[PDB]
Amino acid sequence: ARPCIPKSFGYSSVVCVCNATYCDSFDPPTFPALGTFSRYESTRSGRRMELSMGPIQANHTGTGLLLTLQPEQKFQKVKGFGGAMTDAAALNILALSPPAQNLLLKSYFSEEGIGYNIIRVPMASCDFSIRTYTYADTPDDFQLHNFSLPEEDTKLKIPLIHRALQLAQRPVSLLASPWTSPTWLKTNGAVNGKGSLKGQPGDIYHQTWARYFVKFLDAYAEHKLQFWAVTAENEPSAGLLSGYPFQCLGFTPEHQRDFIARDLGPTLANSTHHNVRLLMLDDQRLLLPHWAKVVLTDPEAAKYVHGIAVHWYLDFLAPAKATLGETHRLFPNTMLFASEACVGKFWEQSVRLGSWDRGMQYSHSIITNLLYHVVGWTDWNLALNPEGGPNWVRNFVDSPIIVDITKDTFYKQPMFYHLGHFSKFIPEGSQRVGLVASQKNDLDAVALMHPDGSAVVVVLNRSSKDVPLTIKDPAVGFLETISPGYSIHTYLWHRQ
Amino acid sequence: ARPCIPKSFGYSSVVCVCNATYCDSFDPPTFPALGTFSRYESTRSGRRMELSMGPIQANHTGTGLLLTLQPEQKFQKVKGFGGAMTDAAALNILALSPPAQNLLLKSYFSEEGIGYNIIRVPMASCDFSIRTYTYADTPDDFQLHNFSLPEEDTKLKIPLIHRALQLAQRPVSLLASPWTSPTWLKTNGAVNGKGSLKGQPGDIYHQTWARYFVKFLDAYAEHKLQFWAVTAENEPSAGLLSGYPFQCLGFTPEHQRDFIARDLGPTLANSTHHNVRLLMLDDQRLLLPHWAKVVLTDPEAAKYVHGIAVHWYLDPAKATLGETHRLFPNTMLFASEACVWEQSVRLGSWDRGMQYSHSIITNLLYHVVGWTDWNLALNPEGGPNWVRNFVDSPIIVDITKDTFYKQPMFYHLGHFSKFIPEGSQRVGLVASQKNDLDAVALMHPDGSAVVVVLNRSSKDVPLTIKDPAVGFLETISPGYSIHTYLWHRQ
Ligand SMILES: *[C@@H]1O[C@H](CO)[C@@H](O[C@@H]2O[C@H](CO)[C@@H](O)[C@H](O)[C@H]2NC(C)=O)[C@H](O)[C@H]1NC(C)=O
Ligand SMILES: *[C@@H]1O[C@H](CO)[C@@H](O[C@@H]2O[C@H](CO)[C@@H](O)[C@H](O)[C@H]2NC(C)=O)[C@H](O)[C@H]1NC(C)=O
Ligand SMILES: *[C@@H]1O[C@H](CO)[C@@H](O)[C@H](O)[C@H]1NC(C)=O
Repeated sequence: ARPCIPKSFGYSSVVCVCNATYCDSFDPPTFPALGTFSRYESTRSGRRMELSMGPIQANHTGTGLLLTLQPEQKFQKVKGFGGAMTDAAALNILALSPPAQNLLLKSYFSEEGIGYNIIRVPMASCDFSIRTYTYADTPDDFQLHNFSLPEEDTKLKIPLIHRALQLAQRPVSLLASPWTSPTWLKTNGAVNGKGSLKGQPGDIYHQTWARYFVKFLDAYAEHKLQFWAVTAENEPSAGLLSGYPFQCLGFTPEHQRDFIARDLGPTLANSTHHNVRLLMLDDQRLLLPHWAKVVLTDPEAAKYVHGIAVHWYLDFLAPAKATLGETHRLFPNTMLFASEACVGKFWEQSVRLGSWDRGMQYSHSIITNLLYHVVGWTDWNLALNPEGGPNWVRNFVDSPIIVDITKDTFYKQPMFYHLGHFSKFIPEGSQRVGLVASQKNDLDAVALMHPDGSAVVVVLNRSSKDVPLTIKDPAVGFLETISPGYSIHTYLWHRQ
Repeated sequence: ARPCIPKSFGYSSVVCVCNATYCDSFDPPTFPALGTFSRYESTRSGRRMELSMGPIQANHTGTGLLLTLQPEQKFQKVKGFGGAMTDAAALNILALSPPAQNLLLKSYFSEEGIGYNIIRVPMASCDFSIRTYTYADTPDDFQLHNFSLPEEDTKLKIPLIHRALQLAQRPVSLLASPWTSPTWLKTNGAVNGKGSLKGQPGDIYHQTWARYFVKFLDAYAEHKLQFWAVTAENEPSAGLLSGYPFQCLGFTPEHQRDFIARDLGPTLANSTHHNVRLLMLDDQRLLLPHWAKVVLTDPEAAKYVHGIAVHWYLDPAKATLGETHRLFPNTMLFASEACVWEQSVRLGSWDRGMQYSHSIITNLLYHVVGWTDWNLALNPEGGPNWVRNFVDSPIIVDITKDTFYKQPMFYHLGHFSKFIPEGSQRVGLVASQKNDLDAVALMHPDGSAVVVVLNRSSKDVPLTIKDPAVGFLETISPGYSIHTYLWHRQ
């Protein structure tokens, strides 16, 4: 294990500096006897996933907030955590020298880093691309004889995905999402703007677009990569907006329903890739529950939909209970998955190196999602440059890893450690369980049980004040602790 | 009546061009004869509040969309419509030659224009200012002995407000809102950024800030202007945000509750300005209903609060506005600020016009009694604005050409403001089938009917409106149109 080398860039906290020969890392996981807990702590003052152990005791000395584990109250099982292998992320990673590349990929994907087990893969170009291609730009090729993967896939994304999977001990799930079709399949003949598929569900355009998903899965399978899931379209609502500035494809909820029922579901079902799951929406949660009602009340569509993918950036427009909570209530057997998280307030830089606030927004998001049935998370770009790019629209935003190619250096932002407090300690198949607060409080907290029955609890303090805290496990006893101002803690313990 | 002079700037629709000697206007208002209806139409294709009249028919057959009036299903009474006399708006208006100024003010405030009866007045500087003053910038002036109105009030805002009221036949209501206090009343000692009043409600900082409201009202009254209402603060949630880029003053809901209960309510009530109403929140409706519950469940605060002011951000009404009305049905909701990748000003944008009328209809369907635009006029950059926070406005002034452009937004607003007088009551309007149209119905004080219909689709929609007192209005909603229908009921 090597500790964080901190650097300040004038924001509220530090980044951790990594280069070709040095990156902060953990020892292999090692858990103590019954009656002992492990605690990982990150603070604005600069602690970075620092490990301590202490006792779980029969006597309760705390007189403040008590959080009681309720392991018999069982909620959703976790699919996992990860991020997006965009053209931009791949270009940034591959501009580092190979030993620095390896330390960046280990940070995300190794047991000595934060244990990502999901990668989101754009199907061809998006805003985080240096140009505007699809896999079939040759027109009137309805059988897609001329479908092919460019350099962005075969040189940048695919090789990095292989390397991520080699580093990971956990099985990694790949999730694919398209931004645009070939422009010759669109009403507007453009990669962006207001435009849908030509014609109507079932026709040659819709069948060709469904066939494009299979050709994509075929091409990645030729490179020994298989997908867990695909989404029906990235942000289908974007392609209904006049002037939408980057790659999109517009679907009303009704057009998505009929595309899935008539074309995408049947085409995937008749392929060698019939085991690949299909997620719907892949868009802002303010569109719920309406979008879920329109698609999932049609059995011919609902039979092909595994889950509902949500994006975070317009979360402040619509509360979790009215969107995620009501959707679960109406469709309790259709999982919710967060497929795109994003941060970067119109008066701030795209990238703020060492922003504690942006880190707290990530952990607060993850806890709210877990409290409203969400089973997984994919962050957006795995890495960007210090401008938040490259992006062909200049739609610059923040990322948990910032690469400075000119110094063969990468910086791990507070966002990286806020994500890791979840991703490292919540493996696939973990189940959220009850955690009861004894009184009103300012903390964000969530409890889960590992597949082996061991406990994990995350506690976020977004306040400036230290909060004395007891955690009770009815089977073990009392963990007496403190949640410092501007801190995040992950607690782990055996229950027998 | 003079028709629109259209000009394209290459976007979806046209502006109407006005100058020192020409501006589009209406003939004095008339009412359609009993048994007939009036229709005013604006289209993307270029029609601007064009008047036609049709017969009300005794019978109707067919499968087509029917909207039925429910005159006995009564909802909110309307306070009115208008916009904001910012420093930026007044500076732009007064840079035109005097005759062009008069045609601009007539466009908004005349019965021959669109009949505005609201003006929102910033208390000192905001982002739509060219500098960052307050009325009391002398440090630690707790007695406000150096309170004074600068030239932005005495030379720009106040003279234009007097001229607006002179042109309006309808009584105009003035609404006042502060962005920042003096910096010496603030924890951060700056006009912008994260910062709230120093100390605690009841103390000398909070009493001084409340007496600043009375000094403002006193100074405007010395200029023979009286206010209908003040808000407790513009966007109090903004001053809770680090780096907030322009004038702000942070309040949590609890701080707003306690400032109103301890300081602003009693101070206003003990003044010669006790008839002035107080609106709370003056912020994004996503803060409802929580903010309303915090303030209005305290009787010590509730007894001072007439209304809840909401801001729109145009670019879920039931859960915010609807739930608030349900909890607090005797506390009016009022939309006090609305504005619209793309460039700040898009001359001739039909899309931005449709955002305005869609907003007003959604608001009217959820208990809102009034709708206040932001800047009455900006320049073609969307300024001036000291932080470059440029936005669009229904009227764009081209000082170099002594010209102003009436945007589609102006006509989308006018389809409501011109035809919905103060005291109009929203009534029920039921669709016979699901449809892409936005519609709302109201009754004028005098009993007559008004219906606005907006079509945000490309498809013409045949439709009938049924009023059981008179019969059937057979009409069409063309794609990318807005219509206002008027008829007498007896
Ligand atoms: C990569 O980062 C590491 C750690 O910051 C740097 O290693 C340090 O090098 C200095 C001076 O060159 C030594 O005296 C320190 O003891 C080193 N720390 C450790 C733990 O080794 C290394 O210099 C960096 N590489 C480059 C090219 O700057
Ligand atoms: C103010 O605008 C009006 C209306 O466009 C201009 O008056 C028109 O001028 C044109 C071109 O000279 C004539 O052909 C029209 O017949 C005029 N219409 C009317 C009703 O007069 C006027 O020239 C503009 N003033 C300035 C200073 O540009
Ligand atoms: C404050 O008021 C005093 C007394 O009326 C006056 O002499 C002085 O000029 C004022 N200060 C400012 C900055 O206007």
